[PDB]
Amino acid sequence: ASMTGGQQMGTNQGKGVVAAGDKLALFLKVFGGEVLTAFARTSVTTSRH
Amino acid sequence: MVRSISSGKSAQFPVLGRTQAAYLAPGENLDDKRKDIKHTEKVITIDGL
Amino acid sequence: MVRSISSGKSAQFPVLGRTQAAYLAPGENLDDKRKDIKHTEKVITIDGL
Repeated sequence: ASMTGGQQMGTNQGKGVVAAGDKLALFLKVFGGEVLTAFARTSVTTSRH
Repeated sequence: MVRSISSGKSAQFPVLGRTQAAYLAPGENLDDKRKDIKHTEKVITIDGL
Repeated sequence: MVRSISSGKSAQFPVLGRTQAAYLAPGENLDDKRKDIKHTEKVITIDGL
């Protein structure tokens, strides 16, 4: 069937908080380290003339 | 391009805008005419089981 | 694909199925979600002679 009393480590389940959507909210979002440059943009000429 | 994380539920990467130069009149303010890079980020969510 | 057989009148080859995946929502029973891999036989009968 289905299981109850799950002990969800997520979900606010705090005093009087509205019946919360997201069973998974209350988890921090960490950052990867993959900052993106938007490319070198090169050039041209510069010792052509 | 694969990258793997530990712990947290959501992984976010920041991106940057890149700028555009300008001329400066003699005896004139530079700080008066300047635009920031207005860099914004984007995020991918871990999914489920 | 010819192979040789002895004695018996007919010969059957078993044919396996192919699996599909899914999500296990948090706190969901695995059993009800399970669907079987069906495999079905297929028989070559000799005609002689």
